[PDB]
Amino acid sequence: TQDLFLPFFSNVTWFHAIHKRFDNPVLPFNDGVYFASTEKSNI
Amino acid sequence: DSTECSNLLLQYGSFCTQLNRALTGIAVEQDKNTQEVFAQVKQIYKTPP
Ligand SMILES: *[C@@H]1O[C@H](CO)[C@@H](O)[C@H](O)[C@H]1NC(C)=O
Repeated sequence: TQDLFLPFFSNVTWFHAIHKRFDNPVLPFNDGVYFASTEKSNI
Repeated sequence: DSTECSNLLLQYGSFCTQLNRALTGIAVEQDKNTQEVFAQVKQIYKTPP
């Protein structure tokens, strides 16, 4: 099937949440976005 | 040079793929004919003076 997909072996920008600077960028949404969250304490 | 090359290819590519497989099999067959008629004996011998 041909559709919107995440290409394999793609470079995915990884954004942290804590450094004592807390920053969350306004990332552009183009053609759908895959978002991965790997934490245990529902931040 | 179509814009929607992906859509037309996804719809109709297996037909052309099987036809190209058949024609490639024909070409390999012709190579088999050339090998059959010209490589009956593979012992290459030195050309005598
Ligand atoms: C990954 O990053 C490099 C730059 O660091 C880039 O040249 C390459 O296109 C990217 N490729 C992948 C693996 O998505």
